[PDB]
Amino acid sequence: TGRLNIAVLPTIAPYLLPRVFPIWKKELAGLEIHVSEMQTSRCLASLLSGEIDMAIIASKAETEGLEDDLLYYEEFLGYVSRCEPLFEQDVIRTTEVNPHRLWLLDEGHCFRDQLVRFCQMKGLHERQTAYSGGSMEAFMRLVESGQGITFIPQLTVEQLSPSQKELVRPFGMPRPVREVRLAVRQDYSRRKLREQLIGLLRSAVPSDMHKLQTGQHLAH
Amino acid sequence: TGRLNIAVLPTIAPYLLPRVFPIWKKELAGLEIHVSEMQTSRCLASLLSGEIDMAIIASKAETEGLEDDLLYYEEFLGYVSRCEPLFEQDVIRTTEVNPHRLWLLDEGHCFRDQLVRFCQMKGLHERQTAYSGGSMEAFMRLVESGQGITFIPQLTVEQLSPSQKELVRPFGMPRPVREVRLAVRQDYSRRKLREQLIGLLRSAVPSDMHKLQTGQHLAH
Repeated sequence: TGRLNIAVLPTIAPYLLPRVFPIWKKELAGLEIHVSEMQTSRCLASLLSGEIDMAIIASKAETEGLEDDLLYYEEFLGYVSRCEPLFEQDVIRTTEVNPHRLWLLDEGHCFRDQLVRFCQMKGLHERQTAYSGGSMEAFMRLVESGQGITFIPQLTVEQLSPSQKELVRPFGMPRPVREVRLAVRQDYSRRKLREQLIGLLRSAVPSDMHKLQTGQHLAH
Repeated sequence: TGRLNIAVLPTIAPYLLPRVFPIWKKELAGLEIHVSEMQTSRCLASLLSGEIDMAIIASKAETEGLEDDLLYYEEFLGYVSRCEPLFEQDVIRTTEVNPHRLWLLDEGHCFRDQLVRFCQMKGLHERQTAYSGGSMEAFMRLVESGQGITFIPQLTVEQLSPSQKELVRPFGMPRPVREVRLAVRQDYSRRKLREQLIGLLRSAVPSDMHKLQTGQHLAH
């Protein structure tokens, strides 16, 4: 028996957890699991201090005292409003992405400038309404309403309605991907549970995602 | 026309902003606007600190130095999975809400335990997975995968697909609502702008939401 305190990114929680919860019930029976959503900073801080046992993140921790393991890769996809000129195109054209109509998550897209081609593109901050601290939910709602463009995680596609799927435009190759990883402290003394968790989370997604597929590139 | 810093709760943003942005662009041309999503605690402190000028919250500030104006009332609705006993019912029923399969938002549903019935319901924590500080999006996805019950704000409905609309269950009267309000420093110096934002934000939602209708009760 025992208890497990695990954090999860807001840009992962909605897409991954629906898949994992049923799997935990059957495999992790006898264990009380406390799930919490945090952004990366909180995750790394909580891991170190011992506030949480594990953290599901979208990047390497690269933090003294912590370590992480690959769970799966996940492509970023264009979510393009029906009002954008780019809607008539089949793929996202970097050079046609209008900086003034782009919604970027500070940490979802621009954690250490991951999608740098957009995070640091000229004209980005030139618009009436600046949006900071925004959520994927908000951004998608905006796009669906005909305002702008944003980027959504592959795992969310199967959750999308027929109408929503129409807004999806993948990238031209190479396609941007983030890495979803399970982070802990180096001295984490539950190696067997850790091992079990890694397996369960990885089994929560299609195996194809376990490895970088030709045509995909880790966004840096 | 100047700069305006305005914060909005994560539980309101995705539902209100797509409505207002189109309005602000026409009516507030020339004014620089910086929107950021914040929780109620940060909104209040940021108002008192000057970091932000306005905050769209879901409660009365009830804080020395701050005041606020009503924008509109918004119903909480049941969001029930197809697997749940309640699914065959027409409306949410206190007694028949299984605390072990309920997803509640820290501030979204239990700000000062606004929804006391559920926020303080026996067994709410008797589960395998305690979900801390989850997002509305995550809870909605969990419900859509046949996992549990949550409550969502009325303004979300119009955004839902047909399928998602099948999961909606209204409360029996009195139906619980929250109040969405605009909060400012009592000494805020831009009065005309304040009055303009109050009118504009109220024009962003159906006028029937401006007042508390029959069968509705301000949750507390």
